[PDB]
Amino acid sequence: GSAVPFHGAHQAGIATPVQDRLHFAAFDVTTEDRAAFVALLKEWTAAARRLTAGHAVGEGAYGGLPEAPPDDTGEALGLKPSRLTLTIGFGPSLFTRFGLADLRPEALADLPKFPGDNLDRARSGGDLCVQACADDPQVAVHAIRNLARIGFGKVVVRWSQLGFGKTSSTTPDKQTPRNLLGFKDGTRNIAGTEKDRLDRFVWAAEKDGTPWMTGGSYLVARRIRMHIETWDRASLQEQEDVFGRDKGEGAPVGKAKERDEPFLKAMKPDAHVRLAHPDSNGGATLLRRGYSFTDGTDGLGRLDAGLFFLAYQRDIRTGFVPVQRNLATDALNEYIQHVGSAVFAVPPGVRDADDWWGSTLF
Amino acid sequence: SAVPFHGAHQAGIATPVQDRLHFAAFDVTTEDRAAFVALLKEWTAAARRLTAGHAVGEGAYGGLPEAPPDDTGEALGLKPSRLTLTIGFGPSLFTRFGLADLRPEALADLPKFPGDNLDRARSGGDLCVQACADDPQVAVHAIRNLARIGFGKVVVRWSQLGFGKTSSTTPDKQTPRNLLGFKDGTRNIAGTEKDRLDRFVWAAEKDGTPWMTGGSYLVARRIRMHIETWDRASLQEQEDVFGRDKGEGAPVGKAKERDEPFLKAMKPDAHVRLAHPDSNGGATLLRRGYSFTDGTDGLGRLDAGLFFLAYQRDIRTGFVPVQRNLATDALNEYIQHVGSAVFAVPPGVRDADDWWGSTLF
Ligand code: HEM
Ligand code: HEM
Repeated sequence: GSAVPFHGAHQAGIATPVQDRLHFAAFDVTTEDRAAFVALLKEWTAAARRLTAGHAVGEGAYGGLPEAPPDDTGEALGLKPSRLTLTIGFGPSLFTRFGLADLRPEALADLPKFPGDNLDRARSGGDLCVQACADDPQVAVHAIRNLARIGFGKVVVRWSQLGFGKTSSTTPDKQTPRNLLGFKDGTRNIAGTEKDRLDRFVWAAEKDGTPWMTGGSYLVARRIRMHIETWDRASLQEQEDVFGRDKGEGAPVGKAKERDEPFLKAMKPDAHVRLAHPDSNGGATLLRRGYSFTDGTDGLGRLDAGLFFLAYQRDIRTGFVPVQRNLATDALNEYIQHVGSAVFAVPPGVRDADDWWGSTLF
Repeated sequence: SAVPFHGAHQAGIATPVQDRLHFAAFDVTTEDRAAFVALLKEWTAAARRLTAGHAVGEGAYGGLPEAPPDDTGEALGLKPSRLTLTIGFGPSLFTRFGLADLRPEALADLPKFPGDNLDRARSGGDLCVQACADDPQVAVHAIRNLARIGFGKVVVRWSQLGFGKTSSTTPDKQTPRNLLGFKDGTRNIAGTEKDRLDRFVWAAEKDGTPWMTGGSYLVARRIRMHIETWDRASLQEQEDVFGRDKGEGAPVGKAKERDEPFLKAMKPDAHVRLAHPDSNGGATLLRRGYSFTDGTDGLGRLDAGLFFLAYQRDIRTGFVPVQRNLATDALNEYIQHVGSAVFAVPPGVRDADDWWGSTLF
């Protein structure tokens, strides 16, 4: 129920331990006024300082002038901060505005078309995004709602996604959660304490060639539908072959414990873990931080389930792209379909109370 | 950590309200009464396992490599999480299996109400399963596996996820707030008031339908909120709408949330004044609904609201009169009912040999 510090060299919500709930919103910008947008970024930062500490935005949720609408919408009154983090990112489309063209990072690469892609253009892209994570879904929703409210007339929500439960882990000392296929998801990830691996694989560095991004990261979001009818009639051996780990313990095939190291030669050549593993991709490593979702029925008598996949990396060209290219023959492809996509540059952290989101860009 | 599954009544009505909801309505595809009774028996056996935190059937793993696992496995390593599973029968069920003359008169069709905008695809249903738990994954795993067990005899018609309080961080003494920012539940039937339950919630034998004794009747309404419009309303407009202040939730003119309201100090069309039993001939409801947020719609607005669930001894003397009295509710400016269903919720599963629906079939 505690708070996660908001200030830092990096934004919270990446190496932070993975909270139970997600509310992710992508915003489109609707103002041409650079100064207006900078003022928005500063107002948003002030709101975020309150929200992550469990305080109401502005003058609060009541006790103001009767004839005026309250500053804070109020549905989080009395709740703890609940480990709320708020992480902002900038989409490639943003750099066509406010004369930012020359400032677009090289590592903010557009993704190529991948085989099997069925991307819904409505639930894709976006000028910027805010990832709200908390252990309380009301806390996460209240944050997105109030950021959207403050930005009325300068940004509009393009699409959003709620994740009802995590399918990732940055804390290998706690239980690994399971995705909706029933497998543990997050065993071999980067941990928030492996400072060296975060510097190597996650945080942009000055020498990478975009100085304002130093201390930030790059995010890939992929909305992935799961064919659960198909999966649920597959044999247990089939399910375990697809991944290369057994379902119960989550151990690599042939080994006894979840965290024993995989021996890749023992897995099928098209097993997911075998193809995604750093050793199969020249060392490419990702920080996965995704969440499961279900959005009702599919109108055909079935539950509609999926995984909202989020990966942070130092450079999209050396993280997500090579691994996803190596997944072209993945046995998992039979059971999933990518239906939404977006990339964002996640700027460095807000260094102190006089700093603000995006200060190093603007 | 767990809630007993067996009892005179089904759990999940008078038992403590859990943090999360997964509500599913199903349509029946088989015409074979025997096949359906077999399914109800299999479902009950699975519900016994699920509510105790165990996998269904032979388990999620460790069986024949060439067989699909009995349980889909995404709840392995989780606790029971106070999971309750409550099943109900819709009016349309009674057109099958020769049951037409066993439909309770208290399971009334709802009239059309002013301002209804009901999505047919998210309304109705032959039966429902209300899955409540503190962990949303436990709830979803339950619905997912019951649907799989029933495949070929039932399909999912519509599904709704919801959330209330988060108990790890919030005291249970504390009234949760709905997404309009107001405390919600102050004057409600509590699970501890056994005589109020008997008077207002549980069906009695003399009520006219013996197989329903110890059951109850459920109304579900998916109520969208116009969030962005609400949020532009002055603080005084918001408080006038309900008849309670926003910070403390006290009735107008009083000091404490639990002060009994003075109805004449509220505006004539204030929500509490129109919903209160004194304005409806004593009609009193057990509310057990959940907030929802499904995402944002095509115009960028927040798809959010209250998945309203009311239990009552008779729909004709519970939900209908009160909802009727809300025709002029000042709240109507900010909400819209977009889904609706009613169900007969049968009595409880008495012991290890009983099953869901035994008194009806
Ligand atoms: C529904 C989609 C997916 C599911 C269900 C899934 C599931 C899994 C599972 C069960 C594991 C083994 C446990 C672990 O170490 O985390 C795993 C590992 C991994 N997955 Fe996926 N995955 C999905 C999509 C992806 C995608 C799209 C990528 C990258 C483009 C990816 C990259 C990885 C990586 C890098 C590992 C770690 C392998 C290692 O280093 O040992 N996964 N995934
Ligand atoms: C989004 C829709 C609705 C919202 C936000 C809402 C909210 C509230 C609030 C804030 C209260 C005062 C606190 C409390 O006693 O719980 C209340 C009371 C109540 N509401 Fe609603 N309500 C909604 C719809 C309905 C409907 C559809 C019904 C019945 C058909 C209903 C029946 C009642 C009743 C019976 C009370 C208790 C009044 C009393 O005895 O003091 N509500 N509601």
